[PDB]
Amino acid sequence: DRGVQMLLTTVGAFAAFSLMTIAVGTDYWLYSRGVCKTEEVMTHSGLWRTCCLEGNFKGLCKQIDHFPEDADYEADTAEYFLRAVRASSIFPILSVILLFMGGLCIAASEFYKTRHNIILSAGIFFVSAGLSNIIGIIVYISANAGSYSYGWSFYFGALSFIIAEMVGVLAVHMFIDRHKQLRATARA
Amino acid sequence: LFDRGVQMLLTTVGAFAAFSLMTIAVGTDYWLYSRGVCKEEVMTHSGLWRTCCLEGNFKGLCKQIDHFPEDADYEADTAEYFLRAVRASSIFPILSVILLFMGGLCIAASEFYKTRHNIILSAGIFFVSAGLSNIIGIIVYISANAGSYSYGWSFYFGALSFIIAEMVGVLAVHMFIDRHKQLRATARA
Amino acid sequence: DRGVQMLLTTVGAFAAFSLMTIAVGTDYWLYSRGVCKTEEVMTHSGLWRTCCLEGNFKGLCKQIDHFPEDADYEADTAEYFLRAVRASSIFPILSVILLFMGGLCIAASEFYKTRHNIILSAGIFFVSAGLSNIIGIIVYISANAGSYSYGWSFYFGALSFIIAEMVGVLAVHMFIDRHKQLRATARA
Amino acid sequence: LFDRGVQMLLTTVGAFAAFSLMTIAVGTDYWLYSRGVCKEEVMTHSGLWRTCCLEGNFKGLCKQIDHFPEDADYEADTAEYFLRAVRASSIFPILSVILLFMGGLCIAASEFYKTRHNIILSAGIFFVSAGLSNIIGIIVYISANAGSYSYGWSFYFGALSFIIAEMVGVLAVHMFIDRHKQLRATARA
Amino acid sequence: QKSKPGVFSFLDPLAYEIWMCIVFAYIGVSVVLFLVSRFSPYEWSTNEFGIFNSLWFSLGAFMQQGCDISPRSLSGRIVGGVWWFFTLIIISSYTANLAAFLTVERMTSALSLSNVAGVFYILVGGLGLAMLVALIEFCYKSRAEAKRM
Amino acid sequence: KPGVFSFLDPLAYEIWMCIVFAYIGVSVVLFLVSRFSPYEWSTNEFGIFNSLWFSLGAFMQQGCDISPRSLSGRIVGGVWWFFTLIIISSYTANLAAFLTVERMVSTSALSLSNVAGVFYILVGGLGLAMLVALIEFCYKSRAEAKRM
Amino acid sequence: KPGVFSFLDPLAYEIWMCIVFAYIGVSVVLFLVSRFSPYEWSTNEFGIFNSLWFSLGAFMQQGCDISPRSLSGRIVGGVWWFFTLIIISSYTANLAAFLTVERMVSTSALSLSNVAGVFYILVGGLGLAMLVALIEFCYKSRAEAKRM
Amino acid sequence: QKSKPGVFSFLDPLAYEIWMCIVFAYIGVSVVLFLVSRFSPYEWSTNEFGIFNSLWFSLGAFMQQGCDISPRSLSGRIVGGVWWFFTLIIISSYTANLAAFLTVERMTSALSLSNVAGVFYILVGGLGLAMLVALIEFCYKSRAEAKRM
Repeated sequence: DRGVQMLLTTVGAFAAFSLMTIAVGTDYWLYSRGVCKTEEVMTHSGLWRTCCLEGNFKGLCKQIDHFPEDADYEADTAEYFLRAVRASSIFPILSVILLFMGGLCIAASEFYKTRHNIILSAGIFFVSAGLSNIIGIIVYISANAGSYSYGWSFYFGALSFIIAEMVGVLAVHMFIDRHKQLRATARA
Repeated sequence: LFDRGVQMLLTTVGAFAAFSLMTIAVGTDYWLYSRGVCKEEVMTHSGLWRTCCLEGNFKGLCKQIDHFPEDADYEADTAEYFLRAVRASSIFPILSVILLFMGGLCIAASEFYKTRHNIILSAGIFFVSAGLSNIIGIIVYISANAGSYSYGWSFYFGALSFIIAEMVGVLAVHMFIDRHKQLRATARA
Repeated sequence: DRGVQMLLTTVGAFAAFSLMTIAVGTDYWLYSRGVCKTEEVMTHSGLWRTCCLEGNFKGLCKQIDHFPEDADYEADTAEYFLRAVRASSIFPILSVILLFMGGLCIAASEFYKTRHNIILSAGIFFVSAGLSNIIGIIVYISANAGSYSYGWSFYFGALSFIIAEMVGVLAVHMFIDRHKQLRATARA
Repeated sequence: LFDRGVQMLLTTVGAFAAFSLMTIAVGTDYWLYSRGVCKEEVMTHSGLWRTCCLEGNFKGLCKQIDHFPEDADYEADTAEYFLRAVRASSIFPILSVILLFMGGLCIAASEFYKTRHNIILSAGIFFVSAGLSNIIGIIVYISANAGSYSYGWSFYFGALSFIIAEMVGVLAVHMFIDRHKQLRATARA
Repeated sequence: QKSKPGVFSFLDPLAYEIWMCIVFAYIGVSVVLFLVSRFSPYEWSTNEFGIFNSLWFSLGAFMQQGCDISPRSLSGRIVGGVWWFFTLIIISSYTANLAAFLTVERMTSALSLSNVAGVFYILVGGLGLAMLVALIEFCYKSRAEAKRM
Repeated sequence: KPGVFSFLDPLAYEIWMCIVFAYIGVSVVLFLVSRFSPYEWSTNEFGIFNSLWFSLGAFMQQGCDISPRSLSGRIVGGVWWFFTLIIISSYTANLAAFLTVERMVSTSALSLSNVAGVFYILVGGLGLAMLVALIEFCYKSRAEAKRM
Repeated sequence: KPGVFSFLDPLAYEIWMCIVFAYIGVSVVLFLVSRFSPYEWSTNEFGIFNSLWFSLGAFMQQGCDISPRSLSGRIVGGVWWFFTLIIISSYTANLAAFLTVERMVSTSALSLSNVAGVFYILVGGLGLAMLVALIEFCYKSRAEAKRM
Repeated sequence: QKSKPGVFSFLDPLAYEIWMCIVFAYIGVSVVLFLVSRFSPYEWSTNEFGIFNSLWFSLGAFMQQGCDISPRSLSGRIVGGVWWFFTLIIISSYTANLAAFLTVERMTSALSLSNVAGVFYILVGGLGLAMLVALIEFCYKSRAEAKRM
């Protein structure tokens, strides 16, 4: 049913957008040890700040410094470029923006039924959001590399990518069905 | 492979042979020929529950297998404990025996009320699931063993049961195909 | 043309048979330092006898002992079986016999034109002769394993296998050609 | 890719550019940027025939490359001597230049007596062979060198010449295909 | 002392992050291939690259098991080529790291059944899941046919 | 003095036996999930003979003429592909470890004695195939005479 | 800190450059010997675009939709297959040597930092493919809209 | 001291006897496959396994490059299966021995062009040979065609 497809597409788009927005903003990206006030204590860290867990300074969040200029070392330019990419979180934010644009396209598609290219634009935006999510995950893990566990905030982004890809698949199906019906009418 | 009466007899005798082989395998203490104590390390032949001494000073003395030994077992992860429990219970070989028995029951009940074609399909499905469970049981048993040795005839009796069950299971589904082919043939004409 | 096919098949069968028979009986299978009748000097070794080269006892051949029972050792029975296979040279001789049988079948096929199974039998014999040549080569090299170079006798058998395989291809091609001609007659 | 007049101009300019780039690559001493003695050790830029000084005490002093050095060369097997002989002569770059020139001349002569379609095909094989010769020359040069460094613009001038020569070789056969397509199309009418 | 290898120890050569990213890349490649293969109405379907078929193609490409179908468009071929390069690199890295692990011991005999009992378990589980899915399909088709009649 | 069948050294005997059993099980399951349903009658060329061929081709990582198209058949194929990939990579890695460790123990190339077993198996398979083809031809020829 | 493109480490940069040139030359020669002869007109779908696809698939050792049928095209394919087999085996063996020698130097698993570059290349290729598909769609739509 | 590797040093991991027997095994398998595929008149062809196609299939099987055709009879499939097992074992052995060579030095850096220059030479020689064969075929057809007219 095309109505069921519409409902599933919009519900999944909103769910993926909400999950990924929570993932970007929240702080349960990674459980790791370290001082939360700049002693070794378990902490939970996100994309911007890390806060103490089960410690004397529990609850005190501290901004994450992505440029370790204590030794004033640069090494190669690739490391600096990766540091700049990770610090801005440009790819998770771009995934959020593209998911929002896909949702906007889906919402605006009902206003103009004749223009089928809006559904295609929504599908392209969703798939690009998934690709940006993949790039962001890769960049985040690579930056972390240079005992630990991943929290629900990180797994929220992982599940958000899957939902966005599934919604993009459904959106392209709607674009395919709309053009097939248009061709079917012309033959009749 | 041809006709229907000869296929039925071959499938029935194959199912019974597989059932007998697995019944012997699950109930015979000849699964592994390894050095061990059956009460100093000595040549013993082991099985699923008891191991008896071989060419020893007290031959033919069987003792239960220490599946959960005491005296500083050192413990292990939950996966190892689960594997040990599965091996001790022998759940997969026993489930294989059960599935062979119910497949044979379905085959026997197929003659009565021959209009029910789903009974033979059920027998084939049960035989295939029994073969899969036999694979799981053999894997679990060998993995627990590796936690100079040679395997006895009962272990190879169990090995033949899996082959026969899948062979018999193949034949049963062929009957289901041929029976439905006949239905399509008589429906068109 | 069928006549050219027959001529090529006969010429190749005779060439392969003669080359392989020369290989079996000659002594230039392998160049290796060794001893004649009992100093390590360069020798050329065949399949039954090893003869010294450019030494004090030059020109003298000595029979090869394929059972080194000096220390009275057997180890595994697989080694004994391999040595027995090497000592008897069962596979090179079998290749010779199969090549001879294929040649005889080819010669007798001209007597009975209707009986096309003789051509197929000749092709099967040639293919089996090539396979036996391969087994013999493998066994010979493996037995040698348990500085050296290979002589023209060994490479005579190697090229005999290639020709016999080529002749076997032509023999089968002739068999199908005759059967296709028979089917054409039935259609007409 | 479209029409014939634009195709002719594109093929001609590509062939001429490839020929110019390969001539520059052969005749310029900027192939490898490695430290070496161009007369102590100093930074030098080398080519196919002569290695020359850079930023040294006597800048611009250009000296011939020692392809078969004296003073206990230690010799080698036949393969290494053969490779050194090829590297010294640089025949494969020269063969590439010759084949590029032959292909360009064939392309130029294709306009004269346009009924001769095989001229464009001849140019196609000439350009493809010139690209293959460029590949062989590059491989031989690198293997001879390897037996910190960086490659100069003339080495990458020659690399572009091979790459261009293959599309120009690709275009020529497309023209040969289209010319035979035209013959078939008018033959039907 | 050397520990008894885990049931799922065949995943040891690669980190869990690599496996997770492999799954994500597989899903993304399948979706992109499906979209670039079938979105355009001017290509309608000339190819057979549905979402299920795209997933099958990507799975076959990763396991180096050939393909029943091959992309024919420029974009689909770009997708296939980058996925093939990725698969080559990843499989080679897995093999190389497994060889390194089996060569050097940190704190050589034949691989035992305990080293691959995991992959055997996933195989048997997949067989059972496939059988269950086929049985569900048969049961659904049987009930619907009687409903129609 | 390597054994004739020393190319099976990297994996244990139980692994090879379980490989044969798993191949048989996968082939049987593929046959069932391909042909058991009369509602699909068929649209796939996956018989018991063809299922074994597909499974063998997948284990050897060689080109397959056909692939399963249904969901269950594709699940079987996917799990078999994962199993095959892991097993082949494990064999190659363990062989590399064996050779590297032997190389560092206080000539270099592998000799024919290390693969003589695989050569013997190949030639035996060729002979068996020839025998099967000859038997099939003879049986058909006898049938042709009977019909005529 | 492994480099982003550290997966190319087992082979020298000259080897990669020569691999690119060899691929180009093999594809061009394939298109040559497949389509140059009007007497074969075609009976084979080996154009310039398809020859590049076949060469790429052969190098990646992945399933090929088509294979050359002529003697010269098959010679090209066979020599490319031999080259690809040797190159891929060399890559795997050198990577294994790198990892083993690093292991035996006085965590263990490969990290995402070791293979970040191949992931970046894959996502960039997906983006490029999408961009190309969108360009083609826009061109076709604008051409058809003006035509109608 | 470590000497410069030979041009054809990529054949080092396997002994020359192994390569010789590989060539003979390839020829024998091709011939046997052709024979079992086309000898029987009762199979007439249904399959495309001529001698040229059988050689192509065997070569593609050895190089792990798939196949455009597959044997369908029991005997042809037996031949294909044993050839596949042989190919898998041989390629794995080559890779393993090359890794062992590169790991342990007897009397690690990136592989240089000199290590694989021989395979490049063979590739270019094969390209030239194929080009020559194609040109010879075209020239022969050009002269033969004018003879008819």
